[PDB]
Amino acid sequence: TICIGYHANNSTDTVDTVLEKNVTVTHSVNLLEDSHNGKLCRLKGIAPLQLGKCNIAGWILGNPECDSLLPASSWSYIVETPNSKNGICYPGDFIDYEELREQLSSVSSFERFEIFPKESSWPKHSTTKGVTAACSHAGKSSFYRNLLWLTKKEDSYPKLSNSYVNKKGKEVLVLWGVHHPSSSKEQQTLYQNENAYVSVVSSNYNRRFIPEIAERPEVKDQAGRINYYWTLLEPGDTIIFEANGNLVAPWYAFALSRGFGSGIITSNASMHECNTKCQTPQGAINSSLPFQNIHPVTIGECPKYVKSAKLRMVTGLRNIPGLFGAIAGFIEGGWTGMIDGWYGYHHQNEQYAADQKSTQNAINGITNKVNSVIEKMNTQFTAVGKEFNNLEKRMENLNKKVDDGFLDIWTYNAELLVLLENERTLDFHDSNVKNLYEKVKIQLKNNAKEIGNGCFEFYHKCDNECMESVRNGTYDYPKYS
Amino acid sequence: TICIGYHANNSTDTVDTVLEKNVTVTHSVNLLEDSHNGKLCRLKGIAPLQLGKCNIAGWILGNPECDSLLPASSWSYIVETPNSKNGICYPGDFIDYEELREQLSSVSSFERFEIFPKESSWPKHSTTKGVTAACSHAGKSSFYRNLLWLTKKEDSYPKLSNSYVNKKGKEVLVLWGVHHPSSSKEQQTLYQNENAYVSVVSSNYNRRFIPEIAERPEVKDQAGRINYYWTLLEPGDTIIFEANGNLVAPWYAFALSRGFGSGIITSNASMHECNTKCQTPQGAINSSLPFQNIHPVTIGECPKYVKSAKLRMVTGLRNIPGLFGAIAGFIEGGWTGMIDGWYGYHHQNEQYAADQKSTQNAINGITNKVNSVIEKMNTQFTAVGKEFNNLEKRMENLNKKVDDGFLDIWTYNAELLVLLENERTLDFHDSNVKNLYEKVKIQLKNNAKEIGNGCFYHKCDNECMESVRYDYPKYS
Amino acid sequence: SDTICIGYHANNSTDTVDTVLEKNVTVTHSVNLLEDSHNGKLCRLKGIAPLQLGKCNIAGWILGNPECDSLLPASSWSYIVETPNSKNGICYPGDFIDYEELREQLSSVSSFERFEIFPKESSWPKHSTTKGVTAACSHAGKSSFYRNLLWLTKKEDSYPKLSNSYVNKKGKEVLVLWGVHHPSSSKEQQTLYQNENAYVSVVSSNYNRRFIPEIAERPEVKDQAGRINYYWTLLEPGDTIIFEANGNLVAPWYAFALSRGFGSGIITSNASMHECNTKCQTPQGAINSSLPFQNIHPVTIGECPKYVKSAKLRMVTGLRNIPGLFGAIAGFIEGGWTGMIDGWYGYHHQNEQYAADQKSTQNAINGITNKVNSVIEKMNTQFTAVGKEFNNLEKRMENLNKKVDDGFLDIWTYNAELLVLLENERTLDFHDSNVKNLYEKVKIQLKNNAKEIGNGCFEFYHKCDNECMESVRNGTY
Ligand SMILES: *[C@@H]1O[C@H](CO)[C@@H](O[C@@H]2O[C@H](CO)[C@@H](O[C@@H]3O[C@H](CO)[C@@H](O)[C@H](O[C@H]4O[C@H](CO)[C@@H](O)[C@H](O)[C@@H]4O)[C@@H]3O)[C@H](O)[C@H]2NC(C)=O)[C@H](O)[C@H]1NC(C)=O
Ligand SMILES: *[C@@H]1O[C@H](CO)[C@@H](O)[C@H](O)[C@H]1NC(C)=O
Ligand SMILES: *[C@@H]1O[C@H](CO)[C@@H](O)[C@H](O)[C@H]1NC(C)=O
Ligand SMILES: *[C@@H]1O[C@H](CO)[C@@H](O)[C@H](O)[C@H]1NC(C)=O
Ligand SMILES: *[C@@H]1O[C@H](CO)[C@@H](O)[C@H](O)[C@H]1NC(C)=O
Ligand SMILES: *[C@@H]1O[C@H](CO)[C@@H](O)[C@H](O)[C@H]1NC(C)=O
Ligand SMILES: *[C@@H]1O[C@H](CO)[C@@H](O)[C@H](O)[C@H]1NC(C)=O
Ligand SMILES: *[C@@H]1O[C@H](CO)[C@@H](O)[C@H](O)[C@H]1NC(C)=O
Ligand SMILES: *[C@@H]1O[C@H](CO)[C@@H](O)[C@H](O)[C@H]1NC(C)=O
Ligand SMILES: *[C@@H]1O[C@H](CO)[C@@H](O)[C@H](O)[C@H]1NC(C)=O
Ligand SMILES: *[C@@H]1O[C@H](CO)[C@@H](O)[C@H](O)[C@H]1NC(C)=O
Ligand SMILES: [K+]
Ligand code: NA
Repeated sequence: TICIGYHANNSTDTVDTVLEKNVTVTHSVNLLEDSHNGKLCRLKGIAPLQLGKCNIAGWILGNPECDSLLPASSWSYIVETPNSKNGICYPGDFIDYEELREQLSSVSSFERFEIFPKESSWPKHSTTKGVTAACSHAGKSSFYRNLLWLTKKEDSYPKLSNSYVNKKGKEVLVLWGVHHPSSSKEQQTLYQNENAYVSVVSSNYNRRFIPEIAERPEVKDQAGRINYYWTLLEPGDTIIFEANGNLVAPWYAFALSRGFGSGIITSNASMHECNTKCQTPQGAINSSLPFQNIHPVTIGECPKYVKSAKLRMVTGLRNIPGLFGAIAGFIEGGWTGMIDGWYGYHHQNEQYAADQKSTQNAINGITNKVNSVIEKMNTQFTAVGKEFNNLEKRMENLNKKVDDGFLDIWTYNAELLVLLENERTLDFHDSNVKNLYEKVKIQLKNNAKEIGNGCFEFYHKCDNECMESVRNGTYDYPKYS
Repeated sequence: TICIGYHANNSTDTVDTVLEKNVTVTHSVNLLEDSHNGKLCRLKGIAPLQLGKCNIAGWILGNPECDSLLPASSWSYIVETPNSKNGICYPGDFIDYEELREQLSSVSSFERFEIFPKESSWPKHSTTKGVTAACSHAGKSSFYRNLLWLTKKEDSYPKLSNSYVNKKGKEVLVLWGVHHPSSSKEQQTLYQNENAYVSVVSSNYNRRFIPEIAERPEVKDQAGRINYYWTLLEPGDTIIFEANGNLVAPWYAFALSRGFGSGIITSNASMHECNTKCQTPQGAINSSLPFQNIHPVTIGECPKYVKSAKLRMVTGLRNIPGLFGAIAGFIEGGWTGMIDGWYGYHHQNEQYAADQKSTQNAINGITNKVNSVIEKMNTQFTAVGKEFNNLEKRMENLNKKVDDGFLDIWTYNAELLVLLENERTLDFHDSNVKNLYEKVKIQLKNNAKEIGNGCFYHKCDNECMESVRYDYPKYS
Repeated sequence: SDTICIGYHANNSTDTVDTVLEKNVTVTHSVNLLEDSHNGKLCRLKGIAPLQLGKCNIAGWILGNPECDSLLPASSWSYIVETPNSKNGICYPGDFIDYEELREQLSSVSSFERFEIFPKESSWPKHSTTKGVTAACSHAGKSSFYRNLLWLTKKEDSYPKLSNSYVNKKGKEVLVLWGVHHPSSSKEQQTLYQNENAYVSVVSSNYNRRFIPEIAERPEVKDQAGRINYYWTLLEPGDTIIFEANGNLVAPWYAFALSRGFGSGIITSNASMHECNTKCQTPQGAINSSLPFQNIHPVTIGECPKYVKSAKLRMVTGLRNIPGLFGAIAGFIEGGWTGMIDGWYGYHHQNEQYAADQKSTQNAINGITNKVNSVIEKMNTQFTAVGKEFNNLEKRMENLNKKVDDGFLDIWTYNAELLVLLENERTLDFHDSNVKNLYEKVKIQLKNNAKEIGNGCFEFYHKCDNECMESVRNGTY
């Protein structure tokens, strides 16, 4: 008596299918990465720039609270934290701030340099009194490290004129401010001239600022305001500053080097000496799976983020220790006793064997099925959040509509692919067992009684020799009938 | 003679499959909601705010045509109509109007309050002559209810300085205007001083305005212009207004409560005393279907909008009153006489029965298949159109490219899924019938003749026919 | 020794497709879904030629930059072509305010009429109209200027308050351009416009802007320390625009009455114009295809297949070519019959004296015809989709626009490549099914009268001639 049957094991792997959920299967692959090291890591060997208690504004202006960032020159990405609260210390408006954050997100390294050396650039103006209790440091009134708040020298503020020629071979980021006093008494005290102007021109930047005197609510005990400005000076170009008051002059500028794959993320994780190909605000990922459910914000080469809790793909068959009627059908159960293949035979004679041809073709096909569908899935490169000022609610909502829309498409695509192809993987195995069985019934013909549960009760007695004949596809029906 | 066959009924339900269109099937479910009550309803018990003939500007400024909106304090969504034509009655520019619309789209309730009480805040200026024929009410010249057009008092306009401290614990929306007269005679008549300014400053707002005198084409017979401005004053912050002319001063402001799920829609439907979980400009939807084709604009929890006319999913089989060769194959037709199941047996002996095991496993799987794909579809929360001014065409087109891209993908996903899985569901039934038949062929073996159309050498009564549903040797 | 056999088609095809279980599967018949061929040329759309800006860009064309004189008599087009040499824009340095928006507005203009809105010869009697030239806009070795603007200057040391209005009686929206000049010095301001403090005012019923010229020492661009800010507005039909100035006005000279169409746009291409008509135009060349997908270029004009990032989308229709789930094809029926030319599934007889089965074969064609059609319909054609432009303070919006384009393209490429992978398996299964059903159809007829070898052949236990073979194939046995 020869029987035909399929594999069973001690596996608890569950997948879901179109017709049935919580289907226990013999073998499966996880497609969804849910593990991370909970740390900030280097990316391709380059550590990120950690702004800590500072935000982008405080770093680029040189807020005294951020002095430890002053020597930073190259990074792989930028990390803000939940306590990145130090930006502008003196009240005002940072014009096109979010655009500057976008500019700095593709900066891989920069050279901070003294664009107008303090001790020699301003002989006719005071360079020593531009400090405020709003930018305190070490118990004293102080000021930004990258700006120089010029004031009158000996009751005079002559027309100032200073130029810089960009000989760096790179774009130079130039920052300045215009100070808006709270009274004309303050205007006279700081700059002498009551009717001031500031002009900033380059070959592609051209703005004139007229300071406004006004009574304002005090912010950090300050009724004045500084508006902060920035521009990118192209290589070879000149930028010209002219003023008779109220100029918060550039002191340090940045020659920028552009790179690929950087971005600004907000994380509470701590920096460790790890190296990763993929970084999230939650931690680093080490995986080749096509999907992750850890965070939508990613730095590097990452799996696509999806809103799923499980994405298990069946590769083996139903674990029983059907569209084609064999598995869980007329062959009621599986054989844990057969460990060496997915499909096989069981011989019971006087004197368990798995079929290698059918099992190796199934193994080949399922491997191509897993590989071919993961291939259609593409690596997620750097994708981060974006910031918008309080008059850009429509754009902010448009950006959120775009990100949520794609995330819903990819989550639907992923969950539905697995659900529908899991059911086709079980039908594939059921088909393989039904084809192996029928190939044995066309080989024995009249020489055996079909019991109907995958077994052929032999009428004659042939020992092991002809039993391998049945399996090998070399069984001689005439000799025994 | 015992036969194996499948169910048929008087159903005309049609589906489309990958290999054949217009396939009549025994049972199906519609996945596409196309019905609505044609009314505006409450959402979670809260009525919408109906602006009627007014648009957002006329309402929030207090255009005299909108007096009936003045007491409105809480709403679930905002309805403009095709006749929402009353906005600014005196001509000019409403600066960052579309942004204000976006801001108000997330307001669930507000408190309208007098930020500068008219009779006590302006002792040195006139509060009684700032009316215009462009904002007529009751046959007389009038003005906005939330603005106060100050003018000179006794031939002088002293420098004015007024401040408001937000003690409301909420953002306060403050609106004001700057008037730009058409001539210097008009400037002197209204404000005396020829060179005027308006300054409005807070802790995070800081703007100064110089009125501009120019000859302009008349709009509503007005050659002057008013620029309307707004800002959100944070809790605890102070806003200071300073001017020596041309100030349309704030009179009423709004303490705002933010909420989730609101929006502004344009509808011609009328309000009724219904409550709904889902509202569109055409009418409210009461459905659990994953899709609708009624409107892309939705308020609440709604089915996903798709551009399809039909999304019917086959649950039963082909209606005959195959991949596996049985249904519409060697079993050429179905049995209307069998009413109690999808697959069953028919006996003709000397002395119709549905199989419960095979039919209930088909029902269990088909139920899971419909439920499993409807879960993959997630409810649509509030999604409404947006507005852009005439220098934001690129942004407007980008918004339209985004909205169109998503709808083309979803319409494709839904239409293709139903098309492919319909063929797949009918194959499932063909497999169940071919598996039912083969289970019988191996039980009867040589004791019966297989006619080959799904259909006894001995004479076997009713008792033994249920045996199969069979001790072959015992009754051989 | 009389045998009917059941088989399937074979031919000499090298057509190859990919399947979810196997790659490089050679099939008998397949259809390409992916247009990769174009003519390499720019062509008319609906018989209307594009506007080739050539060495000029939108700014230089619309202002009338003298390098662009040859575009002046162009009145209608089907789309606008910039080239990689489209570098002539503003010739006098300055800022073209809201330029990208203006490009976006012209993308929808099908034709326009250029006309003297303020005729030079008669609109400015109290001002000079002949001295507003510069070496920055050189023409023919001489100082010249934009063809559509007029640089008004002082007349005999008098530049009086100027005021001119235009009432749009054209029935279409009118595009009006002007400039405001910002001189380098206080002397330049007096030398050109006399009055020290000047202003420009431009008001319509929906437009109200004022300009105050700013004098500042500036780096020279094209030998000019001054700057001009260029401006534009659309005057609605019946609306009136009014210019008032006391200097610094670069006045509108020619304006444009626009006709809006559908489906135009601006593309960058380096292909040459050729005398051809096309429903579909891309920067690389024109497409003539009914296929649903193309991989030529994402920019298109007209009605085009949808762009995907794919190198091959071939969809099997015929059979596995051998000269499955169901066990017949490449199963117990091991190989195919090149000798059965007129059908997908048929019979072979060995009598004493190949045949296609019409019924099962013509049903499989109808099914396969319907599958490929049903899939092509779900795909919709690409209407005009073009790139957008953004100035240097719109980097976030530029990226957001790219995240959108990149997002959709990835999704449609995934959709097309997964649809063909998965449905190619289903089609091969379908063919293994049709063969098996036919082979079991024959088996149930013969029952006891024939021995089943198991390779699709039935050796009939009686004698069976050409008449009895037709019985088996006809089903009349
Ligand atoms: C748009 O279409 C035109 C049409 O052909 C196309 O033109 C090509 O331009 C390139 C570059 O401008 C040409 O290139 C050269 O070929 C000559 C021989 O004719 C060489 O001598 C040149 O070499 C010199 O210069 C280099 C730069 O310094 C040096 O590195 C080099 O050692 C040489 O000194 C140069 O290779 C080319 O001839 C034409 N034509 C063709 C058919 O290529 C243009 O490129 C297209 N534009 C775009 C943006 O695609
Ligand atoms: C489960 O199977 C693995 C591999 O056969 C074996 O190493 C392990 O001991 C088994 N455990 C149990 C509890 O059966
Ligand atoms: C799923 O099946 C497992 C067997 O692997 C069982 O232990 C578990 O309770 C089941 N859970 C559900 C939710 O069906
Ligand atoms: C971030 O980590 C620090 C370290 O303990 C802790 O003070 C803070 O609560 C954390 N914040 C969040 C949001 O996890
Ligand atoms: C990532 O995981 C693999 C899994 O075996 C491991 O071999 C490899 O060392 C891991 N990489 C890092 C950087 O830890
Ligand atoms: C069709 O059959 C259903 C069975 O539920 C019955 O209710 C209905 O009345 C029938 N149609 C007609 C026209 O009688
Ligand atoms: C669908 O079939 C019915 C009858 O089978 C027919 O009356 C109807 O016209 C068909 N539908 C279409 C759109 O042709
Ligand atoms: C709404 O639908 C529910 C079921 O979801 C139904 O019970 C109820 O009658 C319907 N009511 C209205 C007003 O449509
Ligand atoms: C197959 O034979 C036909 C018959 O002439 C021929 O036209 C065709 O080119 C051949 N196949 C290939 C790939 O050339
Ligand atoms: C694919 O199969 C063809 C036969 O049709 C063969 O010539 C070729 O080398 C194979 N491999 C490819 C195309 O990479
Ligand atoms: C497009 O291709 C068809 C197919 O040969 C051809 O007949 C037609 O002339 C072509 N049309 C153009 C405009 O090239
Ligand atoms: K800002
Ligand atoms: Na506006």
